[PDB]
Amino acid sequence: PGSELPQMVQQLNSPDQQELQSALRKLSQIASGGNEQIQAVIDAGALPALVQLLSSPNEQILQEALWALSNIASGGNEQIQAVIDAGALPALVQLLSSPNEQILQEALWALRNIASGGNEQIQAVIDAGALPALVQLLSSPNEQILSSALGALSNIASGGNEQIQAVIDAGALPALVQLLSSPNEQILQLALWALSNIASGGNEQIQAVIDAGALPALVQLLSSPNEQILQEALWALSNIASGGNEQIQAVIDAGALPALVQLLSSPNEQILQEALWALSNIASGGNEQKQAVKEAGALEKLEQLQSHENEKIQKEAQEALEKLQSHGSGKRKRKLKFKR
Ligand SMILES: [Ca+2]
Ligand SMILES: [Ca+2]
Ligand SMILES: [Ca+2]
Ligand SMILES: [Ca+2]
Ligand SMILES: [Ca+2]
Repeated sequence: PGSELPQMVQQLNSPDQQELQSALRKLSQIASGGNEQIQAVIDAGALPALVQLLSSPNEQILQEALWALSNIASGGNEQIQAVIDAGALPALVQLLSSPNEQILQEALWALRNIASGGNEQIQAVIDAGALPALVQLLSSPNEQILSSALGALSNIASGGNEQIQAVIDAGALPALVQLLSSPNEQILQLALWALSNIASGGNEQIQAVIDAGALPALVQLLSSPNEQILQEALWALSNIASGGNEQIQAVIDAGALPALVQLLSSPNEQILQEALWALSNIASGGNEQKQAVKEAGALEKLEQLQSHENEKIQKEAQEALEKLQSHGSGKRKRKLKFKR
């Protein structure tokens, strides 16, 4: 009976801690549902009270506000834009500097989900000062905060070239290249995601990733028996080889051609399409690189794979062959967004 929004919004400004946190619980429970419901909460006028509560000295109300914020930030991009217009980002960064691992993880969740929107929202997060905090958290021994910070960095690097350049300027690349040799498959996946999205930028970013010393690690992982890590390494290598002739030549110098030509004969359709993408991006430049691909034994396997029964693999093999003959690129970005 009755609507729960007016009472919740009014209690958000109440001085009593128990009833105010009860209102916060109601807001979390309401925003955990349909985007129409999240929008109804926003229209109720809760966001200003929540953004002010995010700066509270009480840890309970701070964690509850983080809860509500995540639930709200699991919706449409207009709702995330409303959250940003409320001025909640600096609060999240300061919370990023908090010794409570639970509040820290929740703030990382909120930032990562916020950074899955338009480039303007990524730029707003950057202006809030998140990047240095995330690059510093990249050294944390806590696999949970590390994984969340990697996700956030990947999402920020999934934007325009200027955002990728900001991520690089923060000094993240060496940490990610270090993580490339991690025995933790789960953190490795996110490291490869972040690097792939970084290398989806301009030629300068791809050359920067190359200078960080990543190519040998990826060329070595190309022979991994873990199909997921293999697909991730293929994504990263394709994004690296989507650049200029110098970058493609650096890729070839790392010894990728034999592994790719061998993968051309795999029965896994996902790996087949990914290797075709990689070789297509490779055969998208200098005649030197095309000749290296030819002498690596690719033409024979492509001519054979033009007979594969699957139609997309056939068409993509024909595209790669045409690129290999006729004289001289695709990039892929990925965002992580999670609800709750
Ligand atoms: Ca602690
Ligand atoms: Ca640990
Ligand atoms: Ca392991
Ligand atoms: Ca396997
Ligand atoms: Ca198969």
